[PDB]
Parts: sequence; C-alpha cells; structure tokens
Amino acid sequence: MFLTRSEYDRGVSTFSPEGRLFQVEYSLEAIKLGSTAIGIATKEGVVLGVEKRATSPLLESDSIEKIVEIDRHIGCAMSGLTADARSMIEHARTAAVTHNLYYDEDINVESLTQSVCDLALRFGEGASGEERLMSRPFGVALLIAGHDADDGYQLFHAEPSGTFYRYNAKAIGSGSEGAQAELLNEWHSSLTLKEAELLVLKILKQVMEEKLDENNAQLSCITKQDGFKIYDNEKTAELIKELKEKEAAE
Amino acid sequence: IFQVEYALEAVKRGTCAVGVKGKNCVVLGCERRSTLKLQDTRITPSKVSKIDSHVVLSFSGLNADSRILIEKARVEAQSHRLTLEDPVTVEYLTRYVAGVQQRYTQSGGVRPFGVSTLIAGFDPRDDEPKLYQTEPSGIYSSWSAQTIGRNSKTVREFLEKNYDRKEPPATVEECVKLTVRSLLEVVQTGAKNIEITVVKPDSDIVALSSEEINQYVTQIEQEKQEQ
Amino acid sequence: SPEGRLYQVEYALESISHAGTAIGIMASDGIVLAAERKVTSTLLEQDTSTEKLYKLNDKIAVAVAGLTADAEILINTARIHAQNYLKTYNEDIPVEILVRRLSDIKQGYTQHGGLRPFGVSFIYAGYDDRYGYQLYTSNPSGNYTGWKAISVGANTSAAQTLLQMDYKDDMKVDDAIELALKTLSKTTDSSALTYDRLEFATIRKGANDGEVYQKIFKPQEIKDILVKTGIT
Amino acid sequence: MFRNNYDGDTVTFSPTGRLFQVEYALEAIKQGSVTVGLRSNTHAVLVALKRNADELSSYQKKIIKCDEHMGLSLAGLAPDARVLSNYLRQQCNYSSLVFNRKLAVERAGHLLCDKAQKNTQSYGGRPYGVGLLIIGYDKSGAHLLEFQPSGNVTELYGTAIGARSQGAKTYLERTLDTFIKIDGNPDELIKAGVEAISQSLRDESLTVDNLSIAIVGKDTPFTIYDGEAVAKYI
Amino acid sequence: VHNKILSSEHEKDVVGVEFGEFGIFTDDQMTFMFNRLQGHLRTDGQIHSYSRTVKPFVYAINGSKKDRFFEKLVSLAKAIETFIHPSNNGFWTKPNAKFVHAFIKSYHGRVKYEEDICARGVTNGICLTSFCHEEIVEIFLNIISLGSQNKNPDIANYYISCFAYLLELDPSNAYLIYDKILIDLYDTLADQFINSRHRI
Amino acid sequence: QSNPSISDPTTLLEAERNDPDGLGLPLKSVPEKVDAYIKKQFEIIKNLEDSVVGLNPQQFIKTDYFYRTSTIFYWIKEMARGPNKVLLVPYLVDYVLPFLIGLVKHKDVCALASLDPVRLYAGLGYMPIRKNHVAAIVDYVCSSNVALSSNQTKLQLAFIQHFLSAELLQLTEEEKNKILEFVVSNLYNEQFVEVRVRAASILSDIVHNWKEEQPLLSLIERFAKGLDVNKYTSKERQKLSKTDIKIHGNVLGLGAIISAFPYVFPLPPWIPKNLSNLSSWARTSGMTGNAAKNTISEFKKVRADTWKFDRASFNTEELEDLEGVLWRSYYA
Repeated sequence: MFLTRSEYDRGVSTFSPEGRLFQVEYSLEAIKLGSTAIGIATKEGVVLGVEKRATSPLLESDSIEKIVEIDRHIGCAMSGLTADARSMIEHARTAAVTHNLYYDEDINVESLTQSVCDLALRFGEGASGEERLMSRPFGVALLIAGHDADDGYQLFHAEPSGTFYRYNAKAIGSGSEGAQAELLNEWHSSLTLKEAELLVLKILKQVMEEKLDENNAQLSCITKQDGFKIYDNEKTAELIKELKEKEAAE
Repeated sequence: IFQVEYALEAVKRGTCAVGVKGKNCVVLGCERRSTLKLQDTRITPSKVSKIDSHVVLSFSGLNADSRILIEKARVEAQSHRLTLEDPVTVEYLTRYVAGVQQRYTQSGGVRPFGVSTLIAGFDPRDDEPKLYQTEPSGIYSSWSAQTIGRNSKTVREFLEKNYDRKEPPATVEECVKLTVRSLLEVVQTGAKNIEITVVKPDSDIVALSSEEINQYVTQIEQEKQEQ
Repeated sequence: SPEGRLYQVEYALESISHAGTAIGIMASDGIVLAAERKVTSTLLEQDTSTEKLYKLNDKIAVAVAGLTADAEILINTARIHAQNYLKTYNEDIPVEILVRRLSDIKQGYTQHGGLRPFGVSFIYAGYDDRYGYQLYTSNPSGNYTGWKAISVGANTSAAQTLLQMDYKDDMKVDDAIELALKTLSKTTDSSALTYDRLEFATIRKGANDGEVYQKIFKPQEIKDILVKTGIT
Repeated sequence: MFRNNYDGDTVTFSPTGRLFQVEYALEAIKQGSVTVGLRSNTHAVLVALKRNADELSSYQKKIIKCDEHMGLSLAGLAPDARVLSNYLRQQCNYSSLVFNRKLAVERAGHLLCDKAQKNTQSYGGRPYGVGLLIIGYDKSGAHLLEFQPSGNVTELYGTAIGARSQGAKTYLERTLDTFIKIDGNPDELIKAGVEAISQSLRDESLTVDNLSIAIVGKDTPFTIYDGEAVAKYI
Repeated sequence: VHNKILSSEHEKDVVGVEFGEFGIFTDDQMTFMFNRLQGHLRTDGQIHSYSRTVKPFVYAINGSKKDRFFEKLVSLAKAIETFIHPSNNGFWTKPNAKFVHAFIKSYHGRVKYEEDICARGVTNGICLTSFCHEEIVEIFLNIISLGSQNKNPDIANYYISCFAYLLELDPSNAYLIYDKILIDLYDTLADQFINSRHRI
Repeated sequence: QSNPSISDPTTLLEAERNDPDGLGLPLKSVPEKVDAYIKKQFEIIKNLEDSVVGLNPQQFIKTDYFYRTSTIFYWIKEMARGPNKVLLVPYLVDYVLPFLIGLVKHKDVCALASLDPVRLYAGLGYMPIRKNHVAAIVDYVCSSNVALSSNQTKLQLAFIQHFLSAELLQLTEEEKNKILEFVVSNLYNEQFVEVRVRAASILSDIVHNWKEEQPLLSLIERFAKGLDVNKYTSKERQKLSKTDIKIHGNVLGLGAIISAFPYVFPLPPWIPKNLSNLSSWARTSGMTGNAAKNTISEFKKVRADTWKFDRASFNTEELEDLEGVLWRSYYA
C-alpha cells in the first residue's frame, strides 16, 4: 500500500496549476456514492427508476420521495442528499409555472433543465460582477425527463457543477459505472415503453446484487398522453413479476 | 463540511423520545431524571409541546434548542391559518420544521440543530392518524411508530417486534398500554421518569398526568410476573 | 462539536464555577436571594455597586454569577422586555416568560456560532399571580429549570448538599433567610463572613397586606441579620 | 519537493511579478476541446469540435450566437462562457436599443477585457477560466478576436485554442496569405477552417455530431450549422 | 553478543552463539521484526525513544553476510518511500523521521566503535565493510532528501542531520550527497527558489 | 479456557522452542473441546441454508437461520477486538471468511438489522497472523473456486489490499505472487466492469514495492503488447474501446503501473514512452479509453509541482498528446 497526494487538493474555488477546481471535481464523485437512479428514453415515453432501500416495516415507504413531479410533463429522479435538493426542486417547479403564466405554454425541457443549472451556478462567498448568493455547490445530481413538442421525449443529467448533457439513457448513483456500461450495451433507437419499463428493472436487479420488490424500487414514466405518473406499488410488481418470467426464457 | 453528523450525536445523548400510531389515535412519550431532589416540580413539565389545537411535537436533544423550533413552528401554524384559513396539515407542519433545520447548514454557514423531533396529530377533518420524524439533516419520514434519543435503538428494536400493520392498537386505552412498556426498557426508575400526551381526531389533545400513568405501570407489572 | 458536546459553552460554564457564589431559596410565603462579592481591596467602595444583585422590575430580580460587564448587557434588555409587556398588555410580565426571553438570547449565540457565548448564570426570583412565587436558573446553555432552592458559581457542588439537608417545604421566609446565610458557612473561601462581602434581597408577602414588596438590603440591614448568628 | 507560497489567490503577486492564480486559469483553456477561427475580408468562420460523454449522450455546444452580426466559440470552462456570452449578448442589445447601432466588434473586445480584469483584482473570486474566439462583421470589415481569461483580447486573422490547439495554429500560420484572400466565397472559407481544425486531430474523424460551424459577414448574418447541415464539408 | 565477539574475550563461557545472515536472529525472527517496524511506520505508529527500537536491526548486520538483510532493508525503504514525501503529512511523519535518524545514529554508532577496534588489530568480518556504508547511502538518500523539505521544520531537522552522520563514514558515495547539497545551495543563492520558501 | 497454564517453565520453553515458526507458541490457544463447540455453530448454520430457500428480507429476520447468524456475527466482532485475536485466527480460513461473505446471502437483509460485514471482513486484513497461517489465507483468497462469487469479488479484493499492507515484508516472494496473479486475473473478468477497476487500483500497491527492474519491465511488456502501435486503424479503436475486455485489462493494468510511481524525483524514461502508448487510447470515449484518461489525469496531477521540470523529459510532442485527457461535463 501507499499514499498519493497533490499540494492543491482541498483548495476552495481556486485553480490547480492545470485548471482544475478540485472542490467541484469532488462534488462530482459523490453522485457515484448515493442511491441508484436510472433513466431511459423511448419514442413512446421516458422511464425513471430508483432504489428505495427501506430500513424497516415501521417506516412506511413513500416518505422516501426520490422521484417527484415538476409540471405534468416533466419529472426528475435524484441520487444523493435528497434533503439538499428540496430547494433545487422548488426552483424548478416555480420556474415551470412561472413560464406557463408569462407565456401560455408548457416550458421546454431543455430550458427547464438549464434553469436549474443556472441556480446551482450561484456557488460562492465572494463574487464581483454579478452576485451569486448561496454557500456551496448543490450536493445532488438530477435525472430530468419529460416531453415538449419541439424535441420529442428527452432525458438530461444535471450536475451540481451547473452543466449538463442530454443522455438517451443514463444511470447515476452507487451502481452507475456498471449500470451505465450495461445501458450502453442494451439500448436501441427503437425501444417501446413496455420494453424499457423492464430494462430499468433488469439493471436495478444487477447493480443491487439482490432480488427486488416494491419496498426497494419505485418506477415512474412520462408519456405525452397521460403526463407524469409514478407507478403505485401494485403496478411496479406485475412489472417485476413480468420480468421473473421474461428472464426464465433461456 | 461534516458538522452535521456531530449534532446528530447530541440527539443520541438527550431525553429519550417515542411515538406510536393507532387505529384512530396517536401517542408520544419522553423525558428525564425525575427531580434532583430540590427542583420545582410544577413549572417545566413541558415534555410534549402543543403546536396547534390538533398538532403536537416531542424531541430528543438539547432542551434549550428545541424551544427555537417549537416556536418558529407554533407561529407558521398560525401564519398558515391566517393567510390560507386552513389549519396546517401534519405533513406540512413537519416539512416546514425539517425544512428549517436544513436551511441551518447550507447558507451563511451556521450551526445545525441538536434535536430530532417527532410530530403527531390528525389533519383537519380527515381522521387518519399521522406520525413523522425529523433530524438535524433536513429529513422527514413517516412512521407507523418510532423512537429517537438515548438508548433509542433498544426501543426501535422492541417496537419493530411488537407493532404490526395488520392489526394496529385500535382501542384508545390499549394504544397507550404499549407506549409505556416501550420506555420502561430504557428509563431509570419508572413512572416517575417519563410521561405522555394523547391526541384523538378533531383537535382533542389530552395530555396524561402522573395518576393515570400509575394506573398503567402498576397494571402492567401485574400481568408481567404471571408465569 | 466532537461527541455531541457544546465546547465554547462548557468553556464559559466552568468559567462560572470560578467567579462569584449565589443562592436562591423559595419559602412558602417569600423568596430569597444572596451573593458573595469578588476579591475585594480595602479601597474599593463597598456601597454603590450592587454589582451582583440587580432589580428587573418591581416584582422580579436576579442574582448573578459571571462577568459583570456581560450580564449588564443582558439585564438592560430584560428590564425592557418587562416594560414592553406592560405598554402592550397593561399587566405585569409573568416570570417564566421573562426567563425564557433571556434563555433564548443566550441560546442565540449557542448556535449562531459567529459571536461569543455568555458568561453569567442567573438565579431569578419573581412573583406573578399565575404561578405563586417562583425560582429559576439560567446557564449560558440556554436552559432554565425550576427550583425550591439553588446555587451557582464556585463551590456550587458543595452548597447544593447542605441545602438539600436543611430545607423543609413548610419553611417560612425568615427560616429561609437563615438557611441561606447558614449554608454560606461552608461555601466561603474567605474564613469568616462579613456584611461587606455580601448582597441580599427578598420578595415577601408585603410589609402590610396581601401583596408584594421587594427589598434589596442596604449594608446596615445585612450586619443586622448577620447578627442572628453569622457574626456578632 | 517544490511548494508555492504565492499561488493562493488572485490578490497575490509572485515575487517575480506573476499572478499565479491567473496563469493557472489561462491553462483551463487547454483542458477543453479544440476550436478554430479565421477571416477573409468578407467573412469570419468558426469551427469547433463538440465533445461527448458516452456514446449515449449529446455533444457540448461550443458556439453561441451573440447578435445577428456577432458570435463566439468557447474552449474551456462552460459556465464561465455562459456568463460571458450572456454579458456580451446584453451590451450588443443595448447598443442596439439606445443608439440603434450594431455594437462594434473591436469594442466588445475592449469590454470583455475589462469584465475579466475585474475578476483578477478581487479577493475571493477566481479568474475566468475559458477562452473565446469571437467573430463578427462590423462597420469596419470582417473581424476575429482571441479572449484569454487574463483580460488580454487580441485581434487576428486566425488562431486556435485548446486541446492540441497547436496543430491548427501552425497550419493557419502557413496558410495566411491564402485564406485572407478568400473574399466573396463563403463555402471556400469554411473548407479552409475545417482543413485547419483537422490538423489538430489524431486518427480522429469528424462527423455530423463532432462538427459545429458558424459563419458571418457582409450579407450573411451569424448562423450556426450543427448536425446534418455540416455534412457537406466532410 | 557483538560487543563481546570483538577484541576482548570472545566468550563469556560461550562463543557458542553464532552470528550469521541476521545477527543472532532466526530467518523468521528477523522477517517478523521487519514487518512490524513497517507496521509502525505505515499503519500503527507504535514506538517510543527510537534509539532503543533500532538496535536489533543495526546489530543483526553481518559484514560478510549482509546481502540477504540489505534486501530486506531496501524493500522497507521502498515501502516507507511515499510517507516521507513533503506533502503527505500524517500520524506517521514523526515515526519515520525519529527512526531514519535513530537508525543512522545507531549505525554510525556501531561503525565508530568497530573502527576504534581496528585500531587494536582486530578485524572480524562480522565488522561493517566499506560496502555497507555504500548501500546505506543508496537506500536513504531520496528518503532523506524528501524528509528535509518537510513542512514541519523540526521533522526536517531530523532528516537533515543525517547527512553529517553519513559523510563521517567517508563512503565512496560521498559525492552523491555533496552533489545534491551544493546544487540545492547554488540554486538558492541564484534565487531559483524564490517562489518556494522552504527550499531556500 | 484459553490460558495455557503449563506444568513447568522447562516443560513450557521446550514447547515454544519446537514451534514451526522460528517464533513461538500461539499465546492463548483455544482448547479442543471448545474448538469443537465453535466449529459446530458454524456448521449448524450451514445446515439451515434451506431455511431461506427463497424467503424475503421481511420473512428473513424471523427465521432461525438469521438468529443464529446474527449471534455468531456479534461474536466475531468482539473477538477481532482486543486480546482475543490470536484466538480467532485458526477459524478464518475455513469458517469465518466463508461466513461473513454471507452477503450475497442478501445485501438488503444487512441494512435492516444494521450489520456491516464488508467493514469487518476487510478489517480482518490487518491482524496478528503467524508465518504458517499466512500460507492458508493467501490460498483461500486467490481461490481456483473463485468465480464462485459476484461483486462480493470487489470485497475479497479489498481484503487482499489490506493484508498486503500488514503482511508486506513478511510474505515469501511465492505468496507475493499467488496474490499478484489473482489481482491481475481480475483486470480481465468478463461481466463485472466494477472490479476490473478495483483490481488496477490495487495492482499499484504491489508495484510500489517492486523496485527490482526485471519483474517490472516484464509486465510493462505483457500489457503493452495488447495495444502497442496502430495495431488497428482508427475506426477499429472506437469499436474495441467500448467492448473488448482483454484490452480493458491491458490498459487498466499498464495504467496502474504508471500510477505506482507517483514521485520519482527525476523521471524514468519508461513513463513518457508508456504514456505515449496510452494517449492514442485516451482519445476514444469508450470504456477502456475512459480508464486510460483516468490514468493520464491522475498522473498529470501528482506530477504537478515537479512539472516545471518533468516537461523536459517529454521530447515527444506527445506533450500535446496529453491535453484532452480530463473531461467532465463542465469543460468544453
């Protein structure tokens, strides 16, 4: 064993000799160390699943809200400090209604996402030019998924750093490095919602190294027609039962 | 930034606090060392704190820290009735309390609270019991029953193996029957150690006294020895 | 705050067990306050200060054990809360409400950890027509507690013991005046107790009716009750 | 080993006369993808190589419109360019409203220099960490500017910033007298901007998703070509 | 045993205590104390006054059967290597320093006691050779050079004071040390370190 | 019952003298009639593996198999603490480590009755092991039955990383190898990408105490044969980088070697020439080309303060070749 250490570790909002901002490079590793969360996009809807991880029969699951509505057409899933994202969501719900008021239309998923990033982009304790009023990078990553009529169904990864990518299917949290390399294998431009409802489970089964039920998984989706609904425990189960069978195929 | 976990420690060390849902009623329970001989008995028996006419709240932690919460809440409880004419819902009172302990970390850089709290009661009109728990982080959870505090783990273990959802303590009387047993495990003398409050549908909150608490302990340890 | 500990607090909570020594005894028909005075020089002007016994309102008073310049900052703002609750509800402020009002400012620093905690620990003696006579305590922890008899400062742990011993619930007021002096027999680093090392106070059932007189003792009145045993 | 005592913040001059915190930022440029810029007497072109995350993700946009006469490309820290590209968008739109005057390119140069400079006087804030190639057609011809986070904005015929910037910076250096004479041809000046950005690739292959191009000048307002629109140049 | 073997009376009733590879120690006895000392400097920091803790290792060297021991010392320096680096301070930076000094005091200690005896005619092949002094410098030179730049000036004065002890052995290596030290110094007087206080 | 109180001092020292390790007797040795009891409690729990033939976390905490198992665990936790360690060792190889890794026996069952197995199994890497016990333990890990477990693999792999740190300098170059040939057989295991990486991060702990230059330079070669040159033309690297495991390993491995020499104060010329072989690959987006960017940023970082100088041993304008390398979402 042995110890590697740079002299510019630690440094808060100051550049390493490379141009790296280690305070924020680390902000980004702690997504890899929270609850699992997975999003997949079809041409027939978008699916978001997470890991519940109930720690008792008492604690009635469902106070475990790791997937929440934003407007009827935009949902997001979160991995990490669920408590630290209360404010991040308030701002997104507030921005989406505010847009609906000022303009009489549902707000573009691309721009709803960018607005949330523009919020965690106010990290600091000393800014001249424009003021960024807050204290620390926002300690939570987001999968934001919804539908507008310009650019079909969409999936987005909002990072604490204030930037984002639009993945066609993404995984974040404890299993991500592995779940991600599995989605990268099993995703095609022609999935059906039924097919992806299930692939999200198969990949939660894998990177949880366990057998799963409605006490440890929550499924949700967002269709053009029905909006953004979160599957109640019954539906999540005969979706699970439906995999126990599909994989007993060969 | 780690100071959160440290505060969560003070939780541990403090007056032990419990709570228990029922078929249609709810109960809390908690406190500390009888009386140091010479202390005034009749002027701080403020174990569980009334928030509205239908909502109560106990805590494990720094007693001097709770008060700042039991107020900011007792207030938003009115400032909701006032700007929306509608008593606060037990989830909302809870989400507001927890949401405050949360904002006592991530801005300005100030210290977080040395309390976990339990929050019980019935929403307005609706007669479905509600029980929640908060902690210095900003996390709120709903429980069929729970405890937080000192030797709280002994109790959470007891309860898990004594409560079942299939059949919740329906009787008003018997729902307390249980909450007592579960603190006798961790106390340090008995009835003289921890007391209880009881809220039933529609703003009917009736806290229990010393004499009703010993028509219980001394009707428990009767059935006990019978082997 | 490592193990669940309030460090900057214990710092000042034990800085208290250094300065001063104060006592409160609640009788059935009165209340009693008392304190020892800091290391005195021959030339310090005894009668003026009233340095560790302050009046808050005509019906409430506190004994101090802590840094003087620090308690004055508190007391100044508590004498005001009293009067705001008058001008507002035209009733005299209830003791618990005043105590809590302070305890809440103490705990204000015990958390907005950008300014330094309070020296000072209080015994409050007050009467309000809701809860008879009252005796309260105020460490910079933020906590307050009810007391039939109490003490703060140096030699604290010691007096609490003699007190526990000679106290009876049926106690009169004069009986409790003694118990207070008597048990500053022990808890005195100065061998032999004088009228000038002292400051005293009473809240009795009035010198006349069914009401409430308040009385911070003048030096002579002390050397008079000291006469009952202490020194003669 | 060799510690540094004068690289703590921006309010601190190294003994040899050096603001280390700025030299470090000037390096964040090279931590992002390569982009190229060049101009004739009648047009200005930009070529950027959008970089992706997975095979499964979109590509980072590297060109942003500023007004109908001016645009820029970024290499480096994204948010820092979102912040600066926005400020530019404002002054442009203020010179339009108050004076009904397209905001000079030579002047947005002067205005960004001063904006970035502010972040190197102040204790607490870090410098800007991105480079910008800015293009436009103003009342005075075609134009190209290089914006380093130090404040130094410099006007050029062509340059390149970022990851392996050096491959193109050396092509353009040799092509000089050839491309600045590509007047009245638009398709041909982009053919050049792309044959230059491709000196800075290894065995790497431009596609419809890799390539991002923008152009402006005389009678062409700033337009951006991503996706299939870029195919004709591959 | 070492003291007694030399010059005086090689006995005390028994020269029936053989030296060899690893002092008076088994192969496994030596092996154990090495991984225990490594345990101390890398994991559990459990040592006090080190002069005492180092003895066994110094007085297990055999001038004519080193090799197998120096093999064990080198891998102990290659382990310890990273923990001396100026920007890896921790619970260990004391133990590694107070040891790398205690060991080179307690080695030079021995050498200057033997060279006092080969001023009495008695070489003994147990004695430390010119080639031990060589492989000692090979080992602790990057180690000593890293420690001396350490952020704590006391923890540095330990690694820096080892140069004097090594040079007294007048090893063939002597130049390697004078070479570093003189560049480091001439650079400093030419202000090539002006950005870094400690190097100067 | 573990105090060894013997008859004579003489009878005693003759037992210590005749021990396998040039060292001594296990101080405190659990007496047979008890070694029997304990062995029973472990093999009574193996009898009941049918008891949870298929139940769930809720119908688990209620079975007898759990109750036993929980008690045994709490016992192990309290043996590994304090003066009882020398008592606990003989049981690891056959009993305590096969157990504990009762964890694919359900991850979520542990979260419930809060038990941290991961933290104990691995915290048993350090401890009072004796010359002969090392043997059987290295043989238990590096198991040819290994292939048995699944992401409890990144567990045995972390137990090794700790053993090594507490049995380094005490491992016979034989053992020091049985380990390294296991670690390396994991940079390649089809299926789990999770572990190919935890393996490489560990292979460096080895190659740090490995200064002898022919064990070393003979790895470097073993790895850089699966990549070197433009074995394949551009279009292909893209395809391979995303799927081929034999090449993920080769680049993870060659990556660890370079990250095992953090500060060689003047830089070894095998590092430039072998980052160069690694740079044409960190230019490919995929799964290996990713963990090859790790290796070049990890490096460019720790070399930071010695860089004023390291620049000069990079004639190769493959200085340029190292500029991409680190990319996160906030860079463009």
